[PDB]
Amino acid sequence: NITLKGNAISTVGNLPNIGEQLKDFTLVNADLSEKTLADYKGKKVVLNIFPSIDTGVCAASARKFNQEASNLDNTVVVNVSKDLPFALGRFCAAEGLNNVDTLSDFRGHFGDDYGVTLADSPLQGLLSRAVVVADENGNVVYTEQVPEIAQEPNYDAALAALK
Amino acid sequence: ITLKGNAISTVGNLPNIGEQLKDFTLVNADLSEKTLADYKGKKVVLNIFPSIDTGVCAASARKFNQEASNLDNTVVVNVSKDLPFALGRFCAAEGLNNVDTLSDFRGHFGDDYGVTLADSPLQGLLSRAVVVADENGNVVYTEQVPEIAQEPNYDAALAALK
Amino acid sequence: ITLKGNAISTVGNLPNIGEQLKDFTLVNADLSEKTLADYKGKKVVLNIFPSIDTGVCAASARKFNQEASNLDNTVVVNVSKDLPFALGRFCAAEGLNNVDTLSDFRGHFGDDYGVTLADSPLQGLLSRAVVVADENGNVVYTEQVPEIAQEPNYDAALAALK
Amino acid sequence: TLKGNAISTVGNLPNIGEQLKDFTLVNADLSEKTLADYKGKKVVLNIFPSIDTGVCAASARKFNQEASNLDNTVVVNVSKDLPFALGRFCAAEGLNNVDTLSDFRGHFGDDYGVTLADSPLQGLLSRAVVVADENGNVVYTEQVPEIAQEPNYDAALAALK
Repeated sequence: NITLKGNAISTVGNLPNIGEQLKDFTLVNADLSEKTLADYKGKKVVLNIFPSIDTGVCAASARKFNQEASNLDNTVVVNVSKDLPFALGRFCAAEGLNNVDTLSDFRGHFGDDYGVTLADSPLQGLLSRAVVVADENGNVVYTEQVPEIAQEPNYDAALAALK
Repeated sequence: ITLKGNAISTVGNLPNIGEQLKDFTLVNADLSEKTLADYKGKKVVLNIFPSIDTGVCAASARKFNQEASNLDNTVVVNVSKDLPFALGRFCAAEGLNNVDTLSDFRGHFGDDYGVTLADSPLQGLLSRAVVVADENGNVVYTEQVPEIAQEPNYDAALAALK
Repeated sequence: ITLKGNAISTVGNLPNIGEQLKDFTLVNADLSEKTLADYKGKKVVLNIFPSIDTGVCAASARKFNQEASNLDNTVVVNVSKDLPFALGRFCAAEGLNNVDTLSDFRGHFGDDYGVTLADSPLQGLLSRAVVVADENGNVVYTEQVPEIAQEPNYDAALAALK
Repeated sequence: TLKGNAISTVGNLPNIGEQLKDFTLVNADLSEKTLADYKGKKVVLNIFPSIDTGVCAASARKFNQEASNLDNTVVVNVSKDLPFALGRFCAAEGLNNVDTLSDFRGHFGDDYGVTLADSPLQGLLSRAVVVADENGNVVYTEQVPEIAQEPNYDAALAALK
């Protein structure tokens, strides 16, 4: 059950469960190049799923997690949104950080295949706020569907699953 | 049509002269929605972009919006696949009245108007095109910009409003 | 001063009110050079940017550049580390006279004015700062924007020009 | 030469047989890339006065398509352009295995002896191509005689082969 500012929102589909294998995808980078699930083969992955990364309001917690998670051995943080590739560079949480990709699902099926596209509310069609963590093999270890789209994810619990 | 010299193709065709404008629902930057009904009885210019978040001073586009807005009962509407969160970076509508910049990120404007790109690295974005309609709503003039990078023939479009 | 909230520091210190402006050599968009001599006897506004190539409409700067140039014997000079090849993308000075956009990519204006950033991912770029001087060349008013993202106090800076 | 008149560079380009010197360049997202990021990969150093020209040449587009397709090969564009303008390199349109980096605060241009010493382009990198093998030894270099002219992309490509 997702909500927006208290009011009820729903997502098309369902988020992956712990133990399920990560679903394939094709996302677009800021230079219009494509990234695929194969690009992360054998590496521990954090899917950082946003309604938008073009809001301009970063956060000490949001930045601190992306820095810490990248520091982890053989780990990558992957930001997904419906934002066009022309705005992916505006994600401040990846400023100066390595091992952090910011990718666009503007023409993909990530939101569909992962059950995160929002179904109603003025944010309909955007992704919901969610975090999916997978291991080196690719099976989901931890998930969170943030109950309130405005609130930040439990970055500490997400980090702990990686640890 | 071509993109940076190589040939690109669009899903569909632009509307024909004499045909009525197809309905749509586009989203404003403040997450408000606009519909074809919002422009009933007004001459409409549809300015269709691959992106309005390119970062290039739209000097020619700003000159058109200033002249077109000065015209009686005329509206300029910018349509692109950019999220409503990026519409504010379109400067050509800065300080100009009767000019909307709207998002088709969750609509079917691009398909309904036959402008969505079918191949090339810009696949899924709208192609560069211009549609001018009369007050009744019948399409008067169209332009499918041959080179997606190139700017529209804003002078010919302005003439249709006249 | 802060950069996106975190603390950043600049190599040096801004000039004080009453001091003479230090000389410089900046490059225009067409690869020509401009010097402090180019503004002798004219009231000068130094608008110092980390970048003018960010893609933002800079509504406030356009209102300042329009008003300041309307003033008699006054020039606005935008300085940044952007190469001369990108200066054309600063839209707020488009079509305005007596407003220059210059590059310090091979000078030490940033050093001589104490605005170059020493750390942070923006290290090597200029900080957000404003220096206003009179016709004789002595600084009358300055502003070091505490947060690089925020817009300068264009109203207080303009007052010094008057 | 530049527009017929003679131009000079601060330093000298690396010689064939020499190892690639380290560097620290900036990506468009303000991230840093180093020579270590390309260890064991075939490297083409594509050195520009500016990539903010807005009109990518036919020969240049063909090279990036062919070179990037090559197995264990990377094309690296280095220029003095600020990272905010690196995105204006059109020749890398949609392509993988092509990086565009900035030397606006590094010493790539100095350490590689390509920074221009005079002419209106003073301070910018010269037009040059440096190709090295997987171990890092320079196999091919070119100092483009006219900064406006395009490099001999075929001779560079042959060194990769």
